[PDB]
Amino acid sequence: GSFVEMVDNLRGKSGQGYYVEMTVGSPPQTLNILVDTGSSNFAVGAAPHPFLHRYYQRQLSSTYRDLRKGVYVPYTQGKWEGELGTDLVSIPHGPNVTVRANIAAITESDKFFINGSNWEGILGLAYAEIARPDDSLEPFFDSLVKQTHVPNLFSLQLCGALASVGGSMIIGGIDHSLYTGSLWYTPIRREWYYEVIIVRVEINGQDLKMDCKEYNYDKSIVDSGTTNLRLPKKVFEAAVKSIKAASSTEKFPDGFWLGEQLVCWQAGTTPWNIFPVISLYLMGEVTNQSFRITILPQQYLRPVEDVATSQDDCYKFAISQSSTGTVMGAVIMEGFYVVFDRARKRIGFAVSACHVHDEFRTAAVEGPFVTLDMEDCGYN
Ligand SMILES: C[C@@]1(c2cc(CNC3(C(F)(F)F)CC3)c(F)cc2F)CCSC(N)=N1
Repeated sequence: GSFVEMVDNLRGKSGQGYYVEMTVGSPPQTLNILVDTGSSNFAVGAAPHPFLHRYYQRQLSSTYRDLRKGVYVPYTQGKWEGELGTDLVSIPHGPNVTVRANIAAITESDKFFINGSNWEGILGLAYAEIARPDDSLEPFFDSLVKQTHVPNLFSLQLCGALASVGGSMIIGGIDHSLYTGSLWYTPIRREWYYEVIIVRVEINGQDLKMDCKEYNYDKSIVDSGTTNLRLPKKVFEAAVKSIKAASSTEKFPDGFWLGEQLVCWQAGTTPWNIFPVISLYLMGEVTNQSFRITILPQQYLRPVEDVATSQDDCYKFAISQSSTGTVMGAVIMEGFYVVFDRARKRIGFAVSACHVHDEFRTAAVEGPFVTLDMEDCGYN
């Protein structure tokens, strides 16, 4: 209901992610840690990489235990390698508890840390099934719940605005001051990523009319560690086609839609109203029942601040194609208060009390709707 100590416990800079302060070891070493619902390892810089403000110094911790096992973790765009151990962990602006958790001490990386960012590790909040090297490495939140009385759920309010960003991570509950209206829940299809099922997509109220299975090819997930709304290729093609149409009073280079060039307007003259809203219908809690979440151009047209060769307002098209399914990143989550109700295997959405909107349109969460054959939307 109300967890005042945890409100506003997230920080970041635009495009560089949201982080929470944590301590690791005895005595406690403070580190800023990126909050990532799209992975399941707790991995921290443990060596003086030049990009890092600080790093985990295992030699200073009396409660450090070595698992004597390494882990090599490649991504599409980078990689880290580290040494597994366990140690005492806490969240200063979180529950008043200390737990023994797995920690991967990162000892080598490439294109992982960000030059100029203020975080030096990652907190993977997803499930053991996708932990590296395998699912016997218990994720942080699983340890937290097993070792304490913290309820098995957490919620994220990501507020957006290099400008500073902020938000809240409520550990073990929900703060009803962070949202308006009602929460609506969609089932977690499988506990690996936070996988959900999209059953309908509308641009400005007009249905895309695809076989809904396409929306979830090969999965759809909710991911605080991804900035864009990523869409499967076939779906991205139809969504762009329809967004181009709704916004055809102005024209834009093909490269802009492909995220290959920015687009700029005179400071203060961005044509929000020429861009359509985007609605995702999600599978609901009941047979044949769905609800819809709606986002604005304010969410999927993102300011790019660090353009030294321009003085105008420049923006990046932040919807993009994927070959790993739909990814509801920050473009989606910044419109909503999102509740990761692990105990009940469901994800709640409500309109965020802090989301960015204008005088004509606001983000919305609405239901119930009648949607048939929603089980056919899932990819097997
Ligand atoms: C672990 C990973 C990851 C995320 C970020 C966070 N990416 C950001 C974001 F959080 F803002 F999205 C900084 C740009 C990294 F920095 C490094 C990673 F390996 C892999 C890529 S997608 C994901 N959910 N998690």
